[PDB]
Amino acid sequence: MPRKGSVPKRDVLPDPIHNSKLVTKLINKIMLDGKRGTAQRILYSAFDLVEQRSGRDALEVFEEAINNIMPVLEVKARRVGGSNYQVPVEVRPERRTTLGLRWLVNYARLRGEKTMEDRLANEILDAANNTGGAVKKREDTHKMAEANKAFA
Amino acid sequence: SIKKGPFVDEHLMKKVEAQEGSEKKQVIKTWSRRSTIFPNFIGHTFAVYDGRKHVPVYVTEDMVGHKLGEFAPTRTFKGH
Amino acid sequence: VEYRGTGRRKNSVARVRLVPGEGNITVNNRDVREYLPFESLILDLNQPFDVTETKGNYDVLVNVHGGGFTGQAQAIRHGIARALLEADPEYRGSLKRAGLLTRDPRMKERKKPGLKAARRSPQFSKR
Amino acid sequence: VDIPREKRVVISLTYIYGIGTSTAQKILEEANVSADTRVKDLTDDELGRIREVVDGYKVEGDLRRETNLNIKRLMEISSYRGIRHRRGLPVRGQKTKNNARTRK
Amino acid sequence: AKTSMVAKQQKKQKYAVREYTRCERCGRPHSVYRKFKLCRICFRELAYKGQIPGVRKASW
Amino acid sequence: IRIRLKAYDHRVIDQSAEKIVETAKRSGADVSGPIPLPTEKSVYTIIRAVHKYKDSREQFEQRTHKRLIDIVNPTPKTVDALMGLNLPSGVDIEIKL
Amino acid sequence: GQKINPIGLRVGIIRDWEAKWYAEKDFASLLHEDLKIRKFIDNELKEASVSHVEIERAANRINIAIHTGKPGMVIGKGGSEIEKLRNKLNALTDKKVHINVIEIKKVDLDARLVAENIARQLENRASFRRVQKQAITRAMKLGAKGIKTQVSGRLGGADIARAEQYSEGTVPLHTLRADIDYAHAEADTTYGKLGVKVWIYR
RNA sequence: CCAUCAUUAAGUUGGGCACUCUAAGUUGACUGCCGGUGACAAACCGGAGGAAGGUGGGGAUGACGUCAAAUCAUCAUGCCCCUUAUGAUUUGGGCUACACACGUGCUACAAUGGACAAUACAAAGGGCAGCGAAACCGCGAGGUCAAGCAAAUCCCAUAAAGUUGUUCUCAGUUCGGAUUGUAGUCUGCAACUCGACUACAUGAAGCUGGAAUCGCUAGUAAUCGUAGAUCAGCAUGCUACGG
Repeated sequence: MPRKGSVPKRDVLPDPIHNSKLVTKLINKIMLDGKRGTAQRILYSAFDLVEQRSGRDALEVFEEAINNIMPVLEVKARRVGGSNYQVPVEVRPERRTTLGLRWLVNYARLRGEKTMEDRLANEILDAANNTGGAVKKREDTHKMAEANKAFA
Repeated sequence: SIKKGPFVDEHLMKKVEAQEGSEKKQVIKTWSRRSTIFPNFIGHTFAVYDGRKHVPVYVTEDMVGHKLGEFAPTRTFKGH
Repeated sequence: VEYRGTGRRKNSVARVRLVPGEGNITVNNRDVREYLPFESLILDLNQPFDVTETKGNYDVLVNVHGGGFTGQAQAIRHGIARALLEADPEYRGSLKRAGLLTRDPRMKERKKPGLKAARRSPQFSKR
Repeated sequence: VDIPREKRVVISLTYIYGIGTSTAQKILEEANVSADTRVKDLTDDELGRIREVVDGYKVEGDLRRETNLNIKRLMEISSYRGIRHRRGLPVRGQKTKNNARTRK
Repeated sequence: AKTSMVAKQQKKQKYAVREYTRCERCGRPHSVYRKFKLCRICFRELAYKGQIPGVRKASW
Repeated sequence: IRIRLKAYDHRVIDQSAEKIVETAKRSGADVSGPIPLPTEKSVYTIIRAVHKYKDSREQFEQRTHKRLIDIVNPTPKTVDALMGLNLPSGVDIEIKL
Repeated sequence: GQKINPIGLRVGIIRDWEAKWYAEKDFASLLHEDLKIRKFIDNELKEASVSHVEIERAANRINIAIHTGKPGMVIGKGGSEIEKLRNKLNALTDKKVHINVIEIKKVDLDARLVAENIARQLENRASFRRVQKQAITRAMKLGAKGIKTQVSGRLGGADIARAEQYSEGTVPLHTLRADIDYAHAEADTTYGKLGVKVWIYR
């Protein structure tokens, strides 16, 4: 479910090591039941591979990715019914796609095993300078609705 | 639902010295599957009891190492 | 405190025997790095714990009780919480809002069957 | 007799028809199928030592070796309470219905 | 059909795996707690007859 | 263990667990008696069927705890702290010693 | 009408518990000795119309605790019925010497067991308004807490009860520690059930 | 139930260390209450006393009304018929069915971990020969019979898992664990019917299972379960509540 509607959602909290919640929501993808016994180690064998393969830490070269994931500016429209009616729109952190955590670039875990131990280290570093790769964090949430001109 | 008491009949085992040494009857008021099976149950007859009547099912010489409990066919399953 | 000072959270009692001096890992005097290889639940409570510098002011010496294994620990922080008003009043500015001053944030919110929280409908029959 | 080399051997007998709860319980758990064998894992005397586990009746698809067909005579009792594998889709009076559904 | 087939365990009965150890004054033959020999809800009904003390809620 | 002379909640066990402090000081002994403990409860295991209709639940409370107090140090002439008659007939005063 | 049957209303202040029972051994037979004896006095007290339930077993020196304060039925004359039960109810309880009784003060004010006092006001179905049901109009306005009245006992074969209302008014109507109970009895509808649901308000 | 009393066995015993943990009831609680944009049309927020926060928060009962909806195969029965059985009764059978359309409680393909033991702990709730600890009887079952005092404790229990560290390289691999002689092992003439031990001679699938189905936001699931009442010899079900 109208008469009623829909209102914003929840989010996450940083960590005392780097003061970053970008690592936190990624652990919350895997935060087993409070028993993060080596889900901690799986996170620290996923998130470190952008700070390691790319020399700079979570705030400079990882910022090339984590300036662009859950939003300040995303694609969205208003109450216009069943038409196209598309324009670019500024947004808040309520419903989320282009500054901190959301959709495409960064499937850490999508290579040729059925593992979590080493698979997260496999497909991780593709969000070095925000260049695609595989579906976890951003890329494809920027290029939606700018097509038809003549026979539109 | 217990595994106690390897039980030959204990009242009809008194008669099984004459019904397994000899053969047991074919269609009589019997059950023909509880009393355990062993390779000394060879060449005898017995009557399995569903309720229609005690239909003969034999107790042959290959009867050594199997067990019982559809001692009357509870389903006659066919159904669908 | 040499009495039943308020060290108690998430199924924990504490006889916080406040011996002046060492504030260390006095949860049965062990470590948590690969014993809790999760390694996430101990040092995160630094805003209440470490701010007053009760690492060379007072011990906790907690007497522990309650909570299945994934439930009990982290209660030495509340053992030193009511100590902090008598161990080190160095960071009493933030404990009125949240810290060692009043109470504990999270604890055993006893199992409410048929709901989890706040408008959910997770992947049961619904979403 | 024909256990696999070049890798671990504890996948030799775990999932073979005829032998069950001695495959991974008596031929690998009680007996020895090697669990850390490389391409060179003493395949000069160890290979011939572990071939006495292949010498009983009808083993693992090797139907003249170890295991299977002593229940052959037992097959003819006109009986129910061993059908769980003696007759190994268990149709021993239990369900193959909507939800009784895990194994076979 | 009136009174005394329920009286099996009232008299000495052979097999109480059926468990006619029940409550008092209603319909339950088989599969509940143990006290007054034939019912289900009487473990609270008759228990509120001075056997055992009372019961509260206060206001969620 | 868990006081109950036959009074259970603290509009009546504010009499029972409050007279534990006093009735424990009745007659011959030098006891170490009153020990206010945690509580105990009792659930009415019932549903409402004979064949089918069952399954309802709501908000309980319950208490009845008959005591064990550690009154085991008697003095048979100096009436101090054991053996005063404390309502044993109507009140089911089951104070284990 | 899709209603469940209540017993306890607001228990925690107003509703209380009269559990004083000590017959600890033989929960199969000694429990029977004090519960099955409750299946006995439904007939003899001659339309008792009684107050409430106050049961008590005095440390297994059981003197039977059911008052039914209409005098004469349980009194006799200076220990006739009570002393007679001293020898008779030795089969009920252990001794049962000099069974007790109280005086009933406007028994229609008692919330729970008034249901007999009104089941014996219309079950006759013959001059069932004045000769018997005078007391619905006598026991009206002594200021009881639970203000709810209905009657359903064999009026044409009725399978439901009755109510009366008018309309106005203002109040802060929320109160959380009242006292009231149920009522349900054994009239014969002969085709489709109705055990009479019967209360009044004082 | 030591923090130091000493005669720390901590006989937690002499007293009473034992103020505390111990075992902590009462009543602290109640935005009882200030500043407000609160404009008063107020309390809650900001605060701030409270052990608890704004009811501190929950665990049985639900109107005016009863669809009489499973149950005359429960009892008090309206009613009959059966009155040498439709009562039945026994045990001879099974009633736990056996393609089932559906279903659910308990499952592996893990590497936070497959086996091993521990890290240790238990709330629970039980007892009248108790648990079976303790030796015991075990990778498999787990008796043996007293143990403990009728149990503040005692036994349960090494509970266990989580974790230590791997075993393996995330396969279909000690994955993982049914089947027939099993012992009839715990066991009563009568289990093999009408359990399983993981154990030996006995594979049951499976690639994260498809879209769907359908439970879980805090000692609960996950981690796994420990006691109790049915079990006249049958639990995974159920209830009490745990590291």
